[PDB]
Amino acid sequence: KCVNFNFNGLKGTGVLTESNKKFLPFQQFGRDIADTTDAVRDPQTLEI
Amino acid sequence: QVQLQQPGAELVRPGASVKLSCKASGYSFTRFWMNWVKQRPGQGLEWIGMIHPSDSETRLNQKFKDKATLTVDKSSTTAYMQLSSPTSEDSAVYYCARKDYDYDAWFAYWGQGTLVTVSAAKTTPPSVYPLAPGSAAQTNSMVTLGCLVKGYFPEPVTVTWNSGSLSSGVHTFPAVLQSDLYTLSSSVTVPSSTWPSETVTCNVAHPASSTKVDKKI
Amino acid sequence: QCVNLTTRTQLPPAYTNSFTRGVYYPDKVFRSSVLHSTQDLFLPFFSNVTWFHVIKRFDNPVLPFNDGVYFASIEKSNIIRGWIFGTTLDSKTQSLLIVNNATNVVIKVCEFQFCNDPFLDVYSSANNCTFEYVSQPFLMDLEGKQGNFKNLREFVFKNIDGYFKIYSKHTPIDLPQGFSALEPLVDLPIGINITRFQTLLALHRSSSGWTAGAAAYYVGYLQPRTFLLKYNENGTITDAVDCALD
Repeated sequence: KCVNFNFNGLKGTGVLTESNKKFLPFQQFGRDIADTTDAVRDPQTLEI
Repeated sequence: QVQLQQPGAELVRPGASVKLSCKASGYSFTRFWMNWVKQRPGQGLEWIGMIHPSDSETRLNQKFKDKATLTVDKSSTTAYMQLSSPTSEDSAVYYCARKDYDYDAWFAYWGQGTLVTVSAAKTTPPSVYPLAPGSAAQTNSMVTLGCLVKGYFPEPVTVTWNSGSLSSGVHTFPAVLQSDLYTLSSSVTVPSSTWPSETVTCNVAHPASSTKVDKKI
Repeated sequence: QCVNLTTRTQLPPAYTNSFTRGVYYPDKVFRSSVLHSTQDLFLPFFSNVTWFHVIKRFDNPVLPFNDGVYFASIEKSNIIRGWIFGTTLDSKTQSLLIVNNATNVVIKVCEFQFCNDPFLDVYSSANNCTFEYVSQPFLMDLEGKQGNFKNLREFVFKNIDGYFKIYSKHTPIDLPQGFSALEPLVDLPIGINITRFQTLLALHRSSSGWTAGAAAYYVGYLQPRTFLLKYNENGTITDAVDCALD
């Protein structure tokens, strides 16, 4: 669903989808080719 | 304690429309999504649809397009499901479930269940007759008694033993459809000290017609 | 403890090149199939690091710490059990110390009184402790072995704005070439300046008659140079390009 995001102080607008890519366990978030946030880790438990 | 509430049974003819109620309490109504689960016996579970209640936006199955219509009520915190022209294969057991979203979507809570029987028949009050052996060969130390419940519609019917006094040693049997009517029997085994002391009666409560029949054995 | 070994002799500061090595993950942000330019203090490519070998030949120099160093240590019997960081090497100022008792890694910042050449079989007394750290449990062996070297360990110890960051990657393989990247491990907000460092060596015997095995380690220096990194779909850096070298 398109909703407002606030993730650990970082904001955004979009949808939440599954992640098929292997990521670092220490990764807070990541960026796309446009250098904006395409992927985020949950702060409470480690989930992407 | 969040608990979803549904009515027990609904009766509808084919070609008409039926409406169901799922009542949510203990949690805010616009913070979750509502899922509808169809259970036909022997086939397994089937998935009807999923609706965001705040935006009133629906996600439906491809086979189930135009059969179901999902609407919500934000004031009463109650989700609805409206079916359009059900068939004989559409008689099933309907559930509603709250989906708590953290990573994977599980099914956290469930409703009480609703059995919808689709047919053109009319609601018949039950005819309850007692079943007694009438004699004894004195080969057993316990007494077996029974009741006979026939001529009713729709199923299920509530059959209790002495208004729910005996919770042990009872058997509940399924109904058999014959000529738009249902027939089920039940049995009990009581010891020989109880049977002259207490009188076993047939207490049958029909929830559809609101008729309670008390017949003593 | 205070009495040093009598078997230590003087060895030369030979030199060994570092081909592509010294490249780590500059951030934790995942990027896919792009070219990114990062300005941070790195190792210059095709430079020289000073060749150190401990085998009755012992080498423990004292080298200054300006901005950052890279430690590439090629071991078998795991001789280096720790490191001593600090400035004036006495109890007047604050120092940083890594203590590995082989159950875990204990890193504390206290007032550290030092020996002139402290050995392992590191301090007389300690107080005024501003920092304590307890790592994950593991198990290692102090048994001395001599022969070929089957693994490679590379350490990144840097000071950026008071923060002390540790980057490490372990891979199996006197310095074979190649290219790899170093995953993050732990970041320590210390905030204490460090002007010098020295190498701790764990010993064994069948500090007087204690001896050691055979291992080598390398010490690099860091300069402000910009690299271009290659990112695949999995986020592993396969290439590094130094701009002003060629």
